[PDB]
Amino acid sequence: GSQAAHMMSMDFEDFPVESAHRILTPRPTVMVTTVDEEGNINAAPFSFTMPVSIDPPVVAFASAPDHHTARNIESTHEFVINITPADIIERMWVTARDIPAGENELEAAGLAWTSSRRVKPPRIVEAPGHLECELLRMFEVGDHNLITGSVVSASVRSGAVKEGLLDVESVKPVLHVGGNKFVVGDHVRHVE
Amino acid sequence: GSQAAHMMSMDFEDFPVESAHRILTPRPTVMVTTVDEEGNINAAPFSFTMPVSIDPPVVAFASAPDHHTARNIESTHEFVINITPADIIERMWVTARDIPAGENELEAAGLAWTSSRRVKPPRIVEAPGHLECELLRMFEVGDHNLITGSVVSASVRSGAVKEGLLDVESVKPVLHVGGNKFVVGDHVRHVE
Ligand SMILES: Cc1cc2nc3c(=O)[nH]c(=O)nc-3n(C[C@H](O)[C@H](O)[C@H](O)COP(=O)(O)O)c2cc1C
Ligand SMILES: Cc1cc2nc3c(=O)[nH]c(=O)nc-3n(C[C@H](O)[C@H](O)[C@H](O)COP(=O)(O)O)c2cc1C
Ligand code: NI
Ligand code: NI
Ligand code: NI
Ligand code: NI
Repeated sequence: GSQAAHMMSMDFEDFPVESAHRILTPRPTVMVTTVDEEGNINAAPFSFTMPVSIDPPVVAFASAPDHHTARNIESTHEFVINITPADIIERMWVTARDIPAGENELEAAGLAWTSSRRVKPPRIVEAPGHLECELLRMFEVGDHNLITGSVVSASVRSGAVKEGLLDVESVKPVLHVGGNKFVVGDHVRHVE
Repeated sequence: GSQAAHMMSMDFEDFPVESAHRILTPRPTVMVTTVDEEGNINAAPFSFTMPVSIDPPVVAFASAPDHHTARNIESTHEFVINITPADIIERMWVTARDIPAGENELEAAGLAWTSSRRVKPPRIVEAPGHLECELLRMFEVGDHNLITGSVVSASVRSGAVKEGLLDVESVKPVLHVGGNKFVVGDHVRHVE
């Protein structure tokens, strides 16, 4: 092997495969909003998320199949991904509490919501960026449901975009490390 | 609507749906290694990635179908996800150059690799965390291929784990904002 490879031959440790998600971090933490058939708003944070296709715009996120978010999407086929700025990190955290079905956790979080342009579920006012999505497919994978969706509409808060990109320095997106540990992503470093 | 919703009724702007991935940021940037049938090592960075299932461990990442990474997985059905620490950000960036097929971009990047425990493709020495994966499914989605994989093995560098989580403070994982802009995720903030 290469000399570098040779001297590190002992620097590695086996790590539990069921803790794999803890190595693939930090991850963007988003609040996903949905509605049930009665129109009740539901909101919850998710950190297993990622874009999939640029054009057509298709995004994805993984949810436990039992979550209100999972079940609402299965029945109303829509959801809005809301970016989480650090200024409301404690509030998004509250939206994770196990609030009764049909109840809007945005209320208990002291967050506000406004209508979306193309879908039923709302956009969170405090969120600087929103991705209005239409269900594509809900593939079941292990203990989660891989949910992909077509982005039919996108909106941003004034000043949240810098040169076409999310103005992280301003927005300071919340990233999940694991448990109650997070990373505020306001550290811009260009490669050039 | 709520008073908060009312005063923000004009604070939002429509945003191109084909720029949706730019709102869902910053994202973990990983170098995925694979091999072709001849055993040639290939390495490339990806920022559309996310865990999917915790147990069984299933991870995912999106790649252009034409990439060497996509084609290698299709033929050898394996790949290793390698976390990118900020100390080699310029080097991982080089692995993105359009190096000829069959050529190992790790070499041109001045990076080293060592054998994996369960799969053919290698683990990058400079990477503090590795996820050895076996292809699960390569669902085509728009202009990308959603690739999921079973994590058959995981390994970390000594000191890269703090209380079961990726020691971001030490590792300083590289997060992609878009283009050549990144975020070093070494800003731990607990919610409590
Ligand atoms: C930062 C953070 C990230 C989370 N990410 C996920 C995730 O990716 N997938 C998931 O299934 N649950 C995730 N959760 C847990 C859910 O938010 C939680 O189970 C919530 O009660 C679900 O609400 P619902 O039943 O109204 O959908 C996360 C929680 C927090 C605090
Ligand atoms: C920070 C960063 C993130 C990237 N993320 C992705 C991604 O998620 N999906 C993708 O298809 N290409 C992505 N790319 C581009 C590929 O790395 C690039 O096309 C590379 O040449 C692919 O190599 P391959 O053909 O050897 O697989 C990214 C590049 C950089 C610098
Ligand atoms: Ni709920
Ligand atoms: Ni429908
Ligand atoms: Ni290549
Ligand atoms: Ni095979």
